[PDB]
Amino acid sequence: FCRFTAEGVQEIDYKDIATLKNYITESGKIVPSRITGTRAKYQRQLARAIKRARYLSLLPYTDRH
Amino acid sequence: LSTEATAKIVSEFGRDANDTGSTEVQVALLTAQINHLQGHFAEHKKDHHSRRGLLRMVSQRRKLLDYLKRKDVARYTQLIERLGLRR
Amino acid sequence: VVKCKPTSPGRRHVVKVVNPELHKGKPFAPLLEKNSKSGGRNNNGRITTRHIGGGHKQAYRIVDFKRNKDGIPAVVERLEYDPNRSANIALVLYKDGERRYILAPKGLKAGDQIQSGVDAAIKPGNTLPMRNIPVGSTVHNVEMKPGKGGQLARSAGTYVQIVARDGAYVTLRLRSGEMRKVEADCRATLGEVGNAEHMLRVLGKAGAARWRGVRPTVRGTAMNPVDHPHGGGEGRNFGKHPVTPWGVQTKGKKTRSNKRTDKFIVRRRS
Amino acid sequence: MRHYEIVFMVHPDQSEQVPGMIERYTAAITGAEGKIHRLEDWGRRQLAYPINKLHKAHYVLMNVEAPQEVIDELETTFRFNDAVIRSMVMRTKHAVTEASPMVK
Amino acid sequence: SMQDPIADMLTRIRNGQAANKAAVTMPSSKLKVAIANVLKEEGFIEDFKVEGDTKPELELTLKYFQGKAVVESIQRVSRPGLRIYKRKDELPKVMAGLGIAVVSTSKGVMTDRAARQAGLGGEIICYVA
Amino acid sequence: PVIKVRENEPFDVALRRFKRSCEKAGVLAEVRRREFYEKPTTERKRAKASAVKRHAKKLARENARRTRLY
RNA sequence: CAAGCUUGAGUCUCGUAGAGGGGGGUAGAAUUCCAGGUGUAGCGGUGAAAUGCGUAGAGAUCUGGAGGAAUACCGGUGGCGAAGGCGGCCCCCUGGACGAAGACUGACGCUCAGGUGCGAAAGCGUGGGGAGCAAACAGGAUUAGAUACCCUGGUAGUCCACGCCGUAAACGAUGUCGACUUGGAGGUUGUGCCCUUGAGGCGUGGCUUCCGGAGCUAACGCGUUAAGUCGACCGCCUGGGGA
Ligand SMILES: [Mg+2]
Ligand SMILES: [Mg+2]
Ligand SMILES: [Mg+2]
Ligand SMILES: [Mg+2]
Ligand SMILES: [Mg+2]
Ligand SMILES: [Mg+2]
Ligand SMILES: [Mg+2]
Ligand SMILES: [Mg+2]
Ligand SMILES: [Mg+2]
Ligand SMILES: [Mg+2]
Ligand SMILES: [Mg+2]
Ligand SMILES: [Mg+2]
Ligand SMILES: [Mg+2]
Ligand SMILES: [Mg+2]
Ligand SMILES: [Mg+2]
Ligand SMILES: [Mg+2]
Ligand SMILES: [Mg+2]
Ligand SMILES: [Mg+2]
Ligand SMILES: [Mg+2]
Ligand SMILES: [Mg+2]
Ligand SMILES: [Mg+2]
Ligand SMILES: [Mg+2]
Ligand SMILES: [Mg+2]
Ligand SMILES: [Mg+2]
Repeated sequence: FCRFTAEGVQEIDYKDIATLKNYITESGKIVPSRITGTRAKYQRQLARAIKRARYLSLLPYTDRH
Repeated sequence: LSTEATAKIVSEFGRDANDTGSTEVQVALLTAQINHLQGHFAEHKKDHHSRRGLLRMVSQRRKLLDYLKRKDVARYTQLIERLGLRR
Repeated sequence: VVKCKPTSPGRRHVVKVVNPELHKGKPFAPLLEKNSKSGGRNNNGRITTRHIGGGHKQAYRIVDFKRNKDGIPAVVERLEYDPNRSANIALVLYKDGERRYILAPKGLKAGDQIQSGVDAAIKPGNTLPMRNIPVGSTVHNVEMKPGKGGQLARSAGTYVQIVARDGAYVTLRLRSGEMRKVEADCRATLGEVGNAEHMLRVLGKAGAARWRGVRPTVRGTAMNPVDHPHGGGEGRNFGKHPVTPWGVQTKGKKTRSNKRTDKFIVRRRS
Repeated sequence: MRHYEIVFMVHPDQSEQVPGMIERYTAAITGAEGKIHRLEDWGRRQLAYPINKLHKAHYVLMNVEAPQEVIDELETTFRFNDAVIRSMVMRTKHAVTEASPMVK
Repeated sequence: SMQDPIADMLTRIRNGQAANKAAVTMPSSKLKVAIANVLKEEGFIEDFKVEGDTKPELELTLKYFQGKAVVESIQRVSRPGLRIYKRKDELPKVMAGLGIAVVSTSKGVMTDRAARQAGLGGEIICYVA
Repeated sequence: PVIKVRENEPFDVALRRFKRSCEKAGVLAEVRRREFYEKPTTERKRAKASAVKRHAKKLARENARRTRLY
């Protein structure tokens, strides 16, 4: 019941945050693929367009800061 | 090796400007790769997992020249005297 | 940087340090003067620091530990074997004919265009004072009072690393592992010093001492007891705590009392 | 002529030097015959962690095509300059010219 | 890669024979037609074809009696590593008289029960039991 | 988990939502995992024989629901 | 020997996915240590204990700082490499594999004794670094003794640039290349279609995991990725000890 393959995207640009504020949990970790149901090609592009934003200071690393 | 740097060797050595499959073309397209790749192994001498491609290219060019040496000995001497290959 | 081949006892252990970048010729003429071998004896004509005397004729080469000329660029010309210090010395031609000697950084050759002064761009070879250098970049020729001359970090292969730029002071870390405060406007030079493998050189034999001007050294428990505390014994005996010639302990006892400089020593070398 | 997606973060006290930075970093590319595709300011943005002990920084996105030399220069200005706090330069394989997702 | 086509033909026969197929194929040749021109005339296979103008596919057709298989055992006796050349003084009979051995004489490929009375010997291409 | 209580939330409720919101993010598995050292051989053996026994008890559902007993 | 063709083997066009190798940066959480501030009697430890650390102020708790090693979530019998093996992000140089439509060259192929390369950890040399762990070693215990598993500390070593060593259950305990022979569940990754018209149905390619039939095997088990039916070539064993 995926989202990316459904909507027909080809790249997950990290510079959108209104999407990635669904695919991170409360603490700031990444919710696994057998829970969001994302296909396992776009899960890798998700796990890199989160780790770019965590560097570029749009998404936290933990809950505290 | 870039596209317009192989489409120069195809036109230099290729008898149709389309053929891309001749034996002299398939030796020149490896020698103008090895002699360009020698200036990458002068900086990174520990790169064995991309030295295996170089040993592959060398020992396949040796086979594609020893085919030519017994097929047509006329072409083989002028091919090595054009490329500089000693043997 | 090769071992010499064992033809005969005397070259069995030699590791040279050879370098083909150097100048195989004569030094620059208006930069020499006389540095005669003082022989370890002062005006009173007595041996004060021992072991010294002998060797080869060491003609001094003048060298610019100040680098005062701001603004003007400076091409390098060649390198030479200055036999005073254990570094190598570059010969520099400025844009208006003035030649000088400077210390040689690690990435130096014939073709570099260095530039001294306040507004120098950041590249190894350049110099600029330490309120425009960025933090972390390792420097040599660090001065302790602004304008005196290059004093800190001036050997064969040393460096000091700027770690903090607070107030109107900077904090270094010297090569002997001791932190140090320096006035924030002393004239430092970026990058290390070139000839980094002098410590690999094993000299090989006795003769490479007395071609460098070091005499023999007689250890303490050889002598008879009017010349050193360690003497005596009808055979071998060393039944006393290890001392200098002149009474003082040597195996650990600290001897620093220069109490006018302790504003700047942040932590001792451990 | 490989394209590039650069982004840098300047300090909000020095937030009045960004037209200087934009019209001085168009120089080293467009005078270096690399075309300039899209170029946006993002204003001041709340961070979500401390970086150099502050909380609001200033983002500029610059998506530009260049020869491989001048971009290999353009990181040194960001490093030895201390106006900018962070900079990321990615190698986009093609030439994007859409509006940024956070212009809305 | 391929270092023999005859022990490719025979093993396609036997592996389409014990797997209860009906029509094995292969790429053709000029020896694997003079072998399935002996197997048919003996009677081990019903009828063969050949299809194509530039690269031909030989299409055999296997046979069955009572639901079981016809070519029960089929060895291969002169193989490319080791060539067996026998003279007609010492030609072998396979299974005492019921199984043939496709001998290549000089007078065309023929079974040994005819190529012992045509008065010559030759290579022994395959036993068939 | 940072459980900020709401307006008039009773205390066992605003404590049990914390204990659930800590069990979910799972810090009591992680700080048990980093307690000792599991080598790259022992961890791989464990996370292979902890997948073959997810396979077998994903499967054996749909075979042992074919043979009745009464 | 001589002459040819396109299915073996190869090159060119456009792309796709990947912890493949080598070099230089940088980001965050934590362990330790140093300087302090608040603070008062215990902390640490095991099955219970003591050794050790604290009334010279530990342990907690807050700000600040130096440095080193490793990359939580993603992370899955998932991916890449010929094996050894390889996990944060970013940039340079570079090796393969695979699909797609074509054009081309005309067996250029397969295996390989002696050779020559790569080859985890441990070791070894010369020069740097050392936060965590940690053989030897020192102390407290359990014990009939305990040179041991448990505990408090801790040096080689782990790490980095360059040289040797060339061994492991280097394991799929299965040498490499090719052709055939019933099926079904998946996973990962390309692509031409058909009302694609949100997760649809019709296909053909490569790579990897379980269960299972003929046939084989002493059995267990293997099972189109064979240990089935074959062809080419190389390695290797011949009772246990001695070894
Ligand atoms: Mg002396
Ligand atoms: Mg001595
Ligand atoms: Mg002596
Ligand atoms: Mg005496
Ligand atoms: Mg005395
Ligand atoms: Mg005596
Ligand atoms: Mg005595
Ligand atoms: Mg053709
Ligand atoms: Mg052709
Ligand atoms: Mg051998
Ligand atoms: Mg090692
Ligand atoms: Mg070592
Ligand atoms: Mg060491
Ligand atoms: Mg330590
Ligand atoms: Mg212990
Ligand atoms: Mg040792
Ligand atoms: Mg062995
Ligand atoms: Mg292994
Ligand atoms: Mg294994
Ligand atoms: Mg073995
Ligand atoms: Mg057998
Ligand atoms: Mg099976
Ligand atoms: Mg087999
Ligand atoms: Mg067997």
